[PDB]
Amino acid sequence: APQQINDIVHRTITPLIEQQKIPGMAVAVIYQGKPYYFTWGYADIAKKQPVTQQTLFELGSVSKTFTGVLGGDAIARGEIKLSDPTTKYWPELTAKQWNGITLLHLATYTAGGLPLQVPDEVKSSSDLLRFYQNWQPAWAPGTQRLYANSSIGLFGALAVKPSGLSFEQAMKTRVFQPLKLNHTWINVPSAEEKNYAWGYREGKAVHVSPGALDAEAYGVKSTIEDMARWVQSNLKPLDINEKTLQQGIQLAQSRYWQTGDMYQGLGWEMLDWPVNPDIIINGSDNKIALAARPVKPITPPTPAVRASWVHKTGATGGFGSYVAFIPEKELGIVMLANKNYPNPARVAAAWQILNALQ
Ligand SMILES: *C(=O)N1C[C@H](NOS(=O)(=O)O)CC[C@H]1C(N)=O
Repeated sequence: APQQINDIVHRTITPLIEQQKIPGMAVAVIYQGKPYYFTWGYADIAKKQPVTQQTLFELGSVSKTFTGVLGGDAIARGEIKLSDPTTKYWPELTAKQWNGITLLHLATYTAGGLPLQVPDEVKSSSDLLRFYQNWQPAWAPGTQRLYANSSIGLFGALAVKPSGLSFEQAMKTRVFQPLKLNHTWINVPSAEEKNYAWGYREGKAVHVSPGALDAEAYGVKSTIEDMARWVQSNLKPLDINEKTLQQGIQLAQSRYWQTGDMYQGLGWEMLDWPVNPDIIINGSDNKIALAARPVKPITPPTPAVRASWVHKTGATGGFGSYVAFIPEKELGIVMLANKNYPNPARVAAAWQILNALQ
């Protein structure tokens, strides 16, 4: 790595790890299109297993970027349209509040108040039907953004229905395999458990529990190498040979709604670059990021803007992840940690690194 990259990374990440008491961490900087890797600490504290470039971290809600791109690929294949009604893909969803709720609304958290989580009690498709049939919206569709695993989770499950594939099989065949993400998993194979870091919550080793729509909203595990490749693919989709996947990557960075200075993509969120760092840092705090916010539609959606800060946070009980990139600058960062530490500290560190390298 160029000394300027080593310098800024060690100057930024070393005190972050000390301040947040992070047990293990992996970072990739993508600089002029090439990846540079850094690792610290332990994937398993008690067993003294170091983090390596093959360590699997739980991505939590960063998984939604894969879901958004898979949905964009289905659009590009002609299999779905974002204007399609939800009920086109789930005709059993008959309750009257679903009239007018489209795939766009599900994908972008604008259906009208779908809740942050699918309830833990919901486990089968019959439970899931009852949940969505009994849900009562707080707002008309397309008026308020309320970040929700139950919203984009349902989008992902329905987006793959025309293909005839399960969500997991669609993701493997249409996204992971073409991009050579050979160590990215919705379900970690038995033979890969030795590479799966433990997460740490209040000092206790933990892994994410199964839940309905987990794969779609928060369930992917990946290595720092595969995540660097994922950033490269989203930075420069023109190098992707599979045309519908290239197009799906582009569509996930289209701007569908604006609230404040942020724009909602498919999974990804975007702001115009240069950003105000306080806006992205403070906006990442759960107090703002999980709050309902009024949206303005963008009709037609703005095609992906190269001079954007494109990013996504994610957490599980034991992990904290962050990805951010600037297509115009060919510049990106992935930060994976096996402790869920506050979002603003992730965003502040990422901006400090990328701003120094721009
Ligand atoms: C994703 O990691 N999740 C859903 C939601 N994401 O917001 S975050 O990206 O600002 O963390 C809350 C955290 C997490 C979850 N517990 O489901």
